[PDB]
Amino acid sequence: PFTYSIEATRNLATTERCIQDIRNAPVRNRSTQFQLAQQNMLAYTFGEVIPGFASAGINGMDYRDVIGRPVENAVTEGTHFFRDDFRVDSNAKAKVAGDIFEIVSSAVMWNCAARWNSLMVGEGWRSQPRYSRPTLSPSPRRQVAVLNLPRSFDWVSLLVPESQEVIEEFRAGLRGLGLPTSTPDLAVVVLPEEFQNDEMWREEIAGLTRPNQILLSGAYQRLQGRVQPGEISLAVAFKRSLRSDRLYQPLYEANVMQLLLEGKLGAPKVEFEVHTLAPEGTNAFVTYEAASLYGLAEGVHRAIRELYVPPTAADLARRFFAFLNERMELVNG
Amino acid sequence: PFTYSIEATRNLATTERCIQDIRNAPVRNRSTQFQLAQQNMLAYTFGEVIPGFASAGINGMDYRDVIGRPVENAVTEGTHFFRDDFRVDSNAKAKVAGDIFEIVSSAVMWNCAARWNSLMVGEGWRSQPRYSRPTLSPSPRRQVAVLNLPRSFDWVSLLVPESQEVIEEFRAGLRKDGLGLPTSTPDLAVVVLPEEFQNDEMWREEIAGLTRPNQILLSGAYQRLQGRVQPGEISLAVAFKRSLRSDRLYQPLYEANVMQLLLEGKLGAPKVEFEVHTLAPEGTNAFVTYEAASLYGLARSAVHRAIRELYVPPTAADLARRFFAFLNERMELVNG
DNA sequence: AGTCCACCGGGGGACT
DNA sequence: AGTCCCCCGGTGGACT
Ligand SMILES: [Ca+2]
Ligand SMILES: [Ca+2]
Ligand SMILES: [Ca+2]
Repeated sequence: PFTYSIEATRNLATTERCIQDIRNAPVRNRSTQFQLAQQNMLAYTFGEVIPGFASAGINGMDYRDVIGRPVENAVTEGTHFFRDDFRVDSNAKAKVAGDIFEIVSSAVMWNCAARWNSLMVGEGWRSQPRYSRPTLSPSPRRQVAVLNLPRSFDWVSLLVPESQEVIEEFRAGLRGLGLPTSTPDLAVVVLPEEFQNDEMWREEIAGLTRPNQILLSGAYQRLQGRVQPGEISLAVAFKRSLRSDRLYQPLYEANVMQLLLEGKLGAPKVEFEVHTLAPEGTNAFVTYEAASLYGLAEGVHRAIRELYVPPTAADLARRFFAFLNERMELVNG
Repeated sequence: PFTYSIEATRNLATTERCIQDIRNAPVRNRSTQFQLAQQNMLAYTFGEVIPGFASAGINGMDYRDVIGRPVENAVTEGTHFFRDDFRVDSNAKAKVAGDIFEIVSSAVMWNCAARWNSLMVGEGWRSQPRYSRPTLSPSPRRQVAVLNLPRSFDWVSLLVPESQEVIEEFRAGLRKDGLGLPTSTPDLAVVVLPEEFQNDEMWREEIAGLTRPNQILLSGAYQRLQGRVQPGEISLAVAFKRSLRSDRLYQPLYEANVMQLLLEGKLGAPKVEFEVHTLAPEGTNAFVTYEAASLYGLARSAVHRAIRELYVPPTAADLARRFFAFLNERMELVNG
C-alpha cells in the first residue's frame, strides 16, 4: 500500500516483490545485482490509490513525496530481506522515478478524462473528491482520451490515413535527408465518434494494479489511425527534474509537430507542455519561451506553451480540468 | 603520464593529485567523498601527449581506450592512496569521461589547425606524424581558429557587432509578443581566422600535451575572437557526446536549427555545417535521427540537413585526417 | 536470448 | 560560500 506494511510485503509472492535478487541470474554486460521492479512498485504503492482521487491527505500531499514513495517502499523491502548486501545504483532509481512520474501523472489525467467524459455524456459531475464543476456545455463530442504513449512510438500513427498521407506528399519531395517524428510522453486527443458511446472512457480506475497499468498504457492502440489533426488537444512531456541539456527533446518535437500539423495540415496552435517537479536552473522557463521555428517562416506563437511545476496531485487535476473546460470550447456540440 | 607511473604519481604535489579526498570537506548537499580532479587528470595522462600527434601507437589506438585512460589512471591512484576506502560514483566517472572527450578531441583539432595554418601561411606541411598534404591552394586568408566553447556560452557573441544587431532587432520583435529565440552553444566552433590575427603565431603552433597552461590556452581562445567573426565565417560547429541515448540527441539538433535560422535565414550566410561526434551510437537510430531537414528553410530555399553527419572516430588519427580533409574541401569559397 | 528505448541524478569546474 | 552549467552511464521493460 501507499504506507509501507511489513504484513503486505511478507504476503507478496516472490514474483510480486518490489526488489528482485538477480545476483545468481545476471544480465549480459551488466553488474546489476538487485533490480527495482517498477511495475510491482506501482502495484504495491498505488495498487489502491490514484493521487488526486483518494484521501484529502494524499491529494494535497507534496507531489514530490507522492512520486518518491515507491522507491522508498522498495528500499525498505530490500533492507528487510538483504540486510548487508542490498545495493542499488542511483541510476536504477533515476530510471524508475522518471517512469513512475510519467505513469502516475498519466493515471491522474486518465481519471480526469473519465470524470470529464462522464459529465460530457449526461451522467453527473462526480464529487469524490470535490473539484470545480466545469461550466462548459456538455456534449458527447467534447469527450477526450488520455494516451500514455509508449517508448518507441511515432505520433503520426494517431492521425487518420488521409492525414498520414498529406505528411508524405510533402515528405516524399524531400529525400540522404528526411524529417522523422518521435513522441510526446502523453497526448490528449478528442474522442473519435466511433468510440463516443463506449464506456471504458468514463470509468475512473481505483489504482495502478498491473491490469490497470496495462489498460492505461495500451489505450493508444485503440486510437491509432482514428484522430484528426486539430483533434490532438495537448501534448505533455514529463521530466521529473530538469537539467539544461535535458530540455531539448520536447522543444524539438513540439516544433516538428507544429510544422506538420499547423503548416502542412492546417490545425490550430498545437498546445505542448512540460511537467517537472525540480526545475533548478530557471534558465528552463526562459528556454521554453522559444518561438515556434516554423511560424517565423509564415507571417506567431510559442513552441512550448508552459513549463508547469505541480505542487500536489490535486493541483494536476485542477489545471487539466481548467484546460479541458477552456480548450474543448473550441469543439462544436 | 599516458600509462600510469607510481613515480610520476609520487612527485605530484597534493593539489595536483588525480583524486581529491573531500571526506572531511564535504560539499553542501553532497555526499561525494573523493572528487575526480579532471584538469589534474588531463595533465597527468595527456600532459605530454596529444593523440594523433604522438606515438604511432597512441595515434592508432582505439579512441575509446585513449579517452577512457584518464579515469583508469585516476582509479589506480585512488586504489593506491585509499585502498578499500576509495569509492567514486558512476555519475562522477560519466561527467568527467564526457568533458575529457570534448577537451581531448578539441586539442586534436587545435593541433590540426596549427599544422594547417602553417601550410596556409607559406611555412611547411610538418611531416610527423605523416598526414596526407592538403591540395588546396595556400593563403593566409584561409587560416582557421579552433574554439572550445565554454559552459553557458552564447555563440552569437562570436559574431561582429553589425550582425548581433540584426539578431537583436529580430528578437526585439519577438519580445513584443512575449516570445524569445534564445541561443546557446555548440561545444566547439571552427571559425575562419580574422585578418587582424592572420599574422599571429599562436594559431600556427601545435601544443605538446594538455598541461594546465595549454588547457587554458585552448579553452580561453574564444575570448580572443569574440565580436570578430562574420556569419559566413562560422564554418564548422561540433557537438561531442561520448555515447548516445535516444533522448540525448536533441540539443545539437535543436541548436543547429536555431543556428541555421539565424545565420542562413536572417544574415544570408551559407549552409551552416554542424556535426556530432560520438564513440558509442548503440545502433542506427541516431543516424536516421540526424537526417532531419533543417526546419526554417522548409517553410523558398535549398533544403539541407540540420546536422551534416554523425561521425564515429575509431582512432585519433582518423579524427585528424577527417578534419584535414574537411578543411581542404570547405575552405575553397574563401578567396585567397 | 539479444537488442532497443529513453528514464534522470551525482557530478567538476566557472563564476560570484 | 553559493549558484549554475552541461556532462553521461546504468538502468526496467517491450519486443523479437
Ligand atoms: Ca519524458
Ligand atoms: Ca552509481
Ligand atoms: Ca557535448
